[PDB]
Amino acid sequence: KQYPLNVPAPHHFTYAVRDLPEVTVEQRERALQATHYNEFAFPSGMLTVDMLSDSGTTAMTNHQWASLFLGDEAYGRNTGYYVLLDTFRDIFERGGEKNWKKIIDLVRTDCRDVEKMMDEVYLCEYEGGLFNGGAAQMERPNAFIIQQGRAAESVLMEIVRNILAKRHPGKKFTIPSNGHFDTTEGNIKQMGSIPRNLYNKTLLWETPEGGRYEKNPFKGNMDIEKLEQLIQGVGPENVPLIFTCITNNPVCGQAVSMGNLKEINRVAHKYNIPLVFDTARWAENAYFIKMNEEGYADKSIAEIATEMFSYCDAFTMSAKKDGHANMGGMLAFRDKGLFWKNFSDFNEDGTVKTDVGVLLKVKQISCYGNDSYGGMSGRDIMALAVGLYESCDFNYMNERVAQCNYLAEGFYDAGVKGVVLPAGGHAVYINMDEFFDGKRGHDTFAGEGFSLELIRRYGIRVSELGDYSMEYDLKTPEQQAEVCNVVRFAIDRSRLTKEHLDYVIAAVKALYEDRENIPNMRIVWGHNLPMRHFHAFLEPYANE
Amino acid sequence: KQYPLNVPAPHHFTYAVRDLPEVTVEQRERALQATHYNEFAFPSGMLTVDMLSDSGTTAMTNHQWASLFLGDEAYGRNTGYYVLLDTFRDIFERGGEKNWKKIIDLVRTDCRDVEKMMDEVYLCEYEGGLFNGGAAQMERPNAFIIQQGRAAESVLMEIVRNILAKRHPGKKFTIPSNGHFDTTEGNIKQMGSIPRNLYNKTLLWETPEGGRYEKNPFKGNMDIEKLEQLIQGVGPENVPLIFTCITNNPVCGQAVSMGNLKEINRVAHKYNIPLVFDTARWAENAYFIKMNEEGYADKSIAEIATEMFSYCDAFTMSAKKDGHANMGGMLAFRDKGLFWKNFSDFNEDGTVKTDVGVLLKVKQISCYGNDSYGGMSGRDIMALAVGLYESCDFNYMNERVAQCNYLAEGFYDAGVKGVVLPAGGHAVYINMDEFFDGKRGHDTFAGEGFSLELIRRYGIRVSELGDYSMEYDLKTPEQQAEVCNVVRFAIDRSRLTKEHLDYVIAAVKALYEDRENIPNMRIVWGHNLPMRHFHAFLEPYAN
Amino acid sequence: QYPLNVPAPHHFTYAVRDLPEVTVEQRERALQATHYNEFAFPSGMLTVDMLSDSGTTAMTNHQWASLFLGDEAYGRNTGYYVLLDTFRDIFERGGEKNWKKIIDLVRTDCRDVEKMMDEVYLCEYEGGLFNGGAAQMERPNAFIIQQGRAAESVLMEIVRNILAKRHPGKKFTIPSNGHFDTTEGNIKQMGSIPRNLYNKTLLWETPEGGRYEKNPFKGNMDIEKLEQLIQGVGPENVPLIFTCITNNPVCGQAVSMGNLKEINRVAHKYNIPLVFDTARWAENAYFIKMNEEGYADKSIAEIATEMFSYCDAFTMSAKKDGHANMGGMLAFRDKGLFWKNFSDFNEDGTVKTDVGVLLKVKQISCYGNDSYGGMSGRDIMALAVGLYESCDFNYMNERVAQCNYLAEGFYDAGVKGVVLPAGGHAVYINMDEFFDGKRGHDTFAGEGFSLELIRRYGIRVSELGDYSMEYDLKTPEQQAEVCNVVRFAIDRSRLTKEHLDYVIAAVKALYEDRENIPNMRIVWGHNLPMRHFHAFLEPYANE
Amino acid sequence: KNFSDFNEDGTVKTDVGVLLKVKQISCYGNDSYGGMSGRDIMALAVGLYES
Ligand SMILES: Cc1ncc(COP(=O)(O)O)c(/C=N/[C@@H](C[C@@]2(Cl)C(=O)Nc3ccccc32)C(=O)O)c1O
Ligand SMILES: Cc1ncc(COP(=O)(O)O)c(/C=N/[C@@H](C[C@@]2(Cl)C(=O)Nc3ccccc32)C(=O)O)c1O
Ligand SMILES: Cc1ncc(COP(=O)(O)O)c(/C=N/[C@@H](C[C@@]2(Cl)C(=O)Nc3ccccc32)C(=O)O)c1O
Repeated sequence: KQYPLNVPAPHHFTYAVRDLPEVTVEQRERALQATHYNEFAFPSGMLTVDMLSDSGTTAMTNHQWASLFLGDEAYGRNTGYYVLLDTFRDIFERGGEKNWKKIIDLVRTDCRDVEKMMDEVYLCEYEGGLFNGGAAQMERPNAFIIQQGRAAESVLMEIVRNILAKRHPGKKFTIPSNGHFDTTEGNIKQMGSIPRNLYNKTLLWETPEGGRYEKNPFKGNMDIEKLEQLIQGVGPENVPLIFTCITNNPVCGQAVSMGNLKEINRVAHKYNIPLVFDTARWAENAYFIKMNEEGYADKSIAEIATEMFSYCDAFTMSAKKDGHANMGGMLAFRDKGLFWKNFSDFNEDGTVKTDVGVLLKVKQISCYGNDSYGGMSGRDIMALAVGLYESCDFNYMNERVAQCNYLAEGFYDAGVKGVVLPAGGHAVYINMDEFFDGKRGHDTFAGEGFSLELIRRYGIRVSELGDYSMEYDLKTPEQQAEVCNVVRFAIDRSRLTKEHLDYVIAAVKALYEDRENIPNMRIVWGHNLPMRHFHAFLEPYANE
Repeated sequence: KQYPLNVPAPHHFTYAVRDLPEVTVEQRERALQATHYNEFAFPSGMLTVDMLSDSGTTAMTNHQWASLFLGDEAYGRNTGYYVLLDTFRDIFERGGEKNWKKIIDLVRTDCRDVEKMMDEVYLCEYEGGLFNGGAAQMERPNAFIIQQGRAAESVLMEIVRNILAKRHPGKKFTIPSNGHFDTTEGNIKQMGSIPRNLYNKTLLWETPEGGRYEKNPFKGNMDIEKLEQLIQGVGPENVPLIFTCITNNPVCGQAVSMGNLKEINRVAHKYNIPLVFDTARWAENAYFIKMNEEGYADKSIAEIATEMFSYCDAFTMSAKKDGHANMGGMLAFRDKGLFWKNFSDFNEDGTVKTDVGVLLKVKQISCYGNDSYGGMSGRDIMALAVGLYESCDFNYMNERVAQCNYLAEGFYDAGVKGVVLPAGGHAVYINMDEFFDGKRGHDTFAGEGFSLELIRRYGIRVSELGDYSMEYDLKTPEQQAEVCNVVRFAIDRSRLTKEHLDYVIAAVKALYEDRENIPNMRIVWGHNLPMRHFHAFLEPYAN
Repeated sequence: QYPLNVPAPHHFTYAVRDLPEVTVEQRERALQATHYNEFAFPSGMLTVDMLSDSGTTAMTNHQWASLFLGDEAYGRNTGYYVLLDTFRDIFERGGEKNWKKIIDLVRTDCRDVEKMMDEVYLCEYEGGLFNGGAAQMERPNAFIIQQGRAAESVLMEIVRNILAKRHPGKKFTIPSNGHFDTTEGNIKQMGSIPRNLYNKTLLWETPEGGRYEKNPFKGNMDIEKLEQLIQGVGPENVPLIFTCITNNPVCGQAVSMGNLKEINRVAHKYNIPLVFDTARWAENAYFIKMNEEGYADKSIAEIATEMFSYCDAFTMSAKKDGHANMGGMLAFRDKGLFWKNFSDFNEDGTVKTDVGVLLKVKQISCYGNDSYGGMSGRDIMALAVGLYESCDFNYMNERVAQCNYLAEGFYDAGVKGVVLPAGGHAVYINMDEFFDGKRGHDTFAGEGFSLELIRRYGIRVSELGDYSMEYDLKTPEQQAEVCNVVRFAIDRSRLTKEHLDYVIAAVKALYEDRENIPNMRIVWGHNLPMRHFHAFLEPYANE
Repeated sequence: KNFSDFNEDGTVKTDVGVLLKVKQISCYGNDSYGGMSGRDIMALAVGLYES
């Protein structure tokens, strides 16, 4: 029996609330100058809608809050370490809710059977996949809990550099990807390697009839020709790792398809090159696949998640995104997989001599913390495990992405030009070139003035992720052609509602209609710093 | 500098979230019949939008959740006892934020000066108002913490009934109000007393041009003429108390102006009749006064709240409403005021013989709990104190009532017949005589069939507060003329967003366009029970 | 007054957690299944876990209340300002009388935005350890980070890059009163040479009765040895001088203020920046206040500001004396000695490369934004509350009393090798005096002691002797500073006398059976950096 | 049996349970929570197992 309506039934409600401050325009002018016009230095408690980053900003579910009280703060082998690892196993290896072990439920039900705990939690042995356990994790470490994504990439990048520097001193390598985001690209350039972003920058800027594609075209896909012309061009022996980002955050958070991941796997393994996933927004990407890629409409997000991860030899993850949590990170690689083969040292008789996993662990434990908590508190570790399961839920993710489509189609319906469609899984992007109608030069940095104008006028903070923040003027010509000149409106998970989005639409429309009066922005300090958009001082000036 | 927009800035955001269930129509229909078609017995774990009641259903603020951990669970004199009493003093006696002592901040800042805590919290003396403190509260007790409003009313009504029985055995008294609710009225008929609702039932149904009153007309006001005509018709000696509800919950949660309060106070004290306020929705009312009544536009909720309460001799409050909380109640009377003079007994020389405040305290402690917690946990007492300060915040209350305005205008702009206007401060009401175009009877109980259809089809729960749940059939002809045949959509404080509201608007519009399909309901068990909507069994037949 | 021999209690249990019911055989199985690595043993199976006091604290109710005030914004969450200014209060403002406690504005829910800009967001501070506002942007000298090893690792990395693009090849020496295995491991992995300069003869001294009259401050750095090594190796080859308070390597032993002053003078004598590791500052301050002359009237907070005046830079693991489960901090004096030696300047004289900026680029690219530095927003708030709790004399006086009670319980029970007096966080036993000379350095019998505590009694402790400090992997000079002790670290606020009585009895029994404690053989990872977190062991009987 | 009233044929006329429920609901709270907060209910349920 059906009683349909032209509006959907909500699937969550506000469990607890938090008030927003009352701030004048004039007060936000004082704070802007007082902080050198750096978005990252503007006070949070002076804002009305904060869309700076979806990283760590989530509103937890009531079950996550409950779980804080189940966290274990012991220094060695706190119980959440086992629970976290087997939650990764559940979502990314087991394949389907019907296959989950959900040992988190032994902690949630206050199990007091020590024997059962031993046999199903503490002493379980796993080998052969992304997450060893028991003595196998001790003998062949391959999973590394850490505070966040950049810490996971940096522990990884350092090890790779050390090893490469020993085997090929003074040689620099090219590490391509579909989209290296500022953290990853900056940590790469800092290691000495050359990053490259291979995608179809042409499809990116097409917008569909009526404003809404009928199917999502997966604009985050890696161009497979470009990837193989790059490998044959510079030499495969010069390409030590291949990266893929899911979803593609640099390329306007656009989805990446399962067939695309299968191609990257083919090309990469063709040349014996380990393939590393950046999987911060794994669950948004799984959702786009289910909703758009033929054959995947009746598989679950948990199913698609395991399948996507079958194609990688390693991955880095900031769980502060689709962990639906406020902290967490993870680095893992296939047990005795392609990444472990190339980067370990072997004896003549075939036995391992230097395990890359041991080198990684040594760095983890000297720079971040014991492997059992990775620089997280015990309670954050339990809330993260719960949060990762929440991201598997269709109705939650359906509403999470419905919010992005609403903001983008709002920007469109209101006559804002240069709105990238469809929306990414976490954010809506605006092409600043089409926005100012090509009346500003790549060194105007007007996209930065647009962002500071949102703050000054409306208490809305966004993130310029184009020429200025991607360091257009400090890159090579090929890298310059790979820059998307876009401003980003990121949507915190579970924290905002239609009323926040309607106000942002109204305010963007107003700023559009007054775009001539948006200033340009001049760097007055830090123009050359690594990842300068976190450090540099700015100064506005009018256009001429 | 101003940068105007045609959309208001948001004033809060979601701190934490809870998921709603995935439920079929077949599943809800199965549960409706397993539970005899009583909406209070329907499992809330199966609802999509629950609008049964705003009482206790609030999403707390994060500062309230923090206060929980500051709660003191001791049996005698928990610190929360003092904090809560003095929070009542700040809001209802001290006249404005600038006059608040906010001793809750000594708890919040972990003050460890025993001397300072002694002088500013534990040992303070207060007398002469609604909340005695220290030795005064022991000698002349006049404030009683208790877990909710119906408990606050019951203690008062029992002690009033006992005093009236011993002094006037056999006399049946009349007690008027602008509107007594099902619990209040039911608790008064259970004494054997005659409750009466004196309001302008004609003003009530007036729909305004366009559906937007330029100013709130205060349809909750008591009819002063009708009040005098009742005091003189029954004789002052037969009116031992005068009640006044703010907002007027029974009369479509309609606003009550401050001039009205001044008048009721005058008429009452002309006859030496103590005036008791039901103040569950004080802060929504203070907002309506500020936004609509001449000369108060520049006054804060908190100022207006002190001024309202100055016109009363006692009050009962269910703090589960405008206390932004999930539990809490309060009963108080002015120290040595008119309520204490007419209900205490004195010696020949005029000193007190039997103190009515002691008679309520003995009842409080023997049936509810010690006067330092009154049936509440210690953490709930702290969270209540924080919550009552939050209800004074203009922007919070301005956005709370906006939701109700939004939902009623939604109903109107969709062409549903019977939307009372303006909306309540907590709920929107629909007149079911106007919904069905006069095509259903007072015994068809079509209002219950509507509320239950909302559940079956849409997983929306509402409260029929009309003929059935007000026992129109079990009332005197005089009282049947004051019965409002309306269904109520109550909005939980801070829990719902626009998304929830648009869904309800859509669902009601669809059911309005399917009026004839809404079955009738026939009570099959109960009917002659006090407050029978909370327990009666029901069954549907076609019209 | 009415004295009693029994002290009065100064805290109680706010909430409880149950412990597991486990058998010897279950524990023996888990030990074999986890290679006999004490860090791989499941905490879920333990009765009393004394592996580490770091991050294992039971928070106060006010800290738990704190968690709900944490701000999870990416850019400049409010907790960033509150935490910085808590460091200013405790470590720069010289006593409670001069604190600002801006955390109280958060805890009382300040909604006056101008007040918040002028007292929190836009404050300017320069000239000390914690710049604020544009100063902290222009000359960054404070860095929030998840824990101490991340702090020292960001220092030591930046120093290494400088000392190499300046003195290529050269290998420098970094003295300290006692570098911990974390600091030493990181120094050694940087290429430099750690060295710990203290009086090992004093350390083993016993007081007649097992109770000293005044703490002899055996963690003090040997003033003579320091100038001998600086003159020996040459000033230009000592780039930094560390100092640990309390001295964790040297049995968590207290360090006097006089000694900090002396180390200050010798260090500027040759223009060497002085760098304090202050993980356990509060207990060191408490040892000063009770033992040095003319400090008995000074409170913890005054002594903490004073101690900190003598450093040019500090690293801190707030997971210890911050009464918290996560948190670290790196800081240095604004335009101070450390900033002068390690920045690069123009001929004009302006800074050319600010060492502060280099540290910030590292922090931001490898840990997290400087506004949260890899911490969640609620852990920032709770850390700020916890640092204030560590200044309270009654807390810190019951905390250290649990160590005295444990060491003196061992002594009273005939156990031999108990270092004295107890440290501020733990009790240390010398394994040589324990086994009465009858075990060799290569026997690792201390690790057999620790593992046997697990097997029979569910007690986990840590070996910090010739196995974990890597005796056989060090120069002989380094080998003589190695302390052969097993540590009993006492979690802050988590345990009670009942737990200690049981560890006391369990150690007495296992001392009386020390003839039967196995020796430990490293089967794998004998050479790994910080091998006690990695290595595999196997038990073997003693011959 | 003792405190309810019964009809001639044998069936209940005045059920004592119903009388107790009317008093519960008019003086303390709905039977669903009886004057307790929702969270106090759940923590009580956990508490009783613990005992
Ligand atoms: C694909 C991908 N890979 C790795 C990481 C690092 O993970 P982690 O260490 O932070 O947890 C991220 C994190 N992205 C963030 C947060 C942050 Cl500073 C940032 O990192 N870049 C940036 C740009 C503009 C505003 C704010 C930010 C975001 O999307 O806004 C990522 O998107
Ligand atoms: C003005 C006023 N004064 C005192 C009290 C007593 O307070 P308390 O004991 O419950 O805390 C209340 C109670 N209000 C509730 C709950 C309840 Cl059963 C009811 O009483 N009437 C009603 C109508 C429809 C659905 C459910 C209900 C509510 O408004 O929905 C009140 O409205
Ligand atoms: C003076 C000083 N400087 C830096 C740090 C690092 O701080 P952080 O990064 O861990 O937060 C510490 C902390 N020491 C800890 C943690 C640790 Cl691994 C250890 O170092 N030795 C050991 C032995 C058994 C269990 C755990 C441990 C402790 O002894 O309890 C310190 O005392």
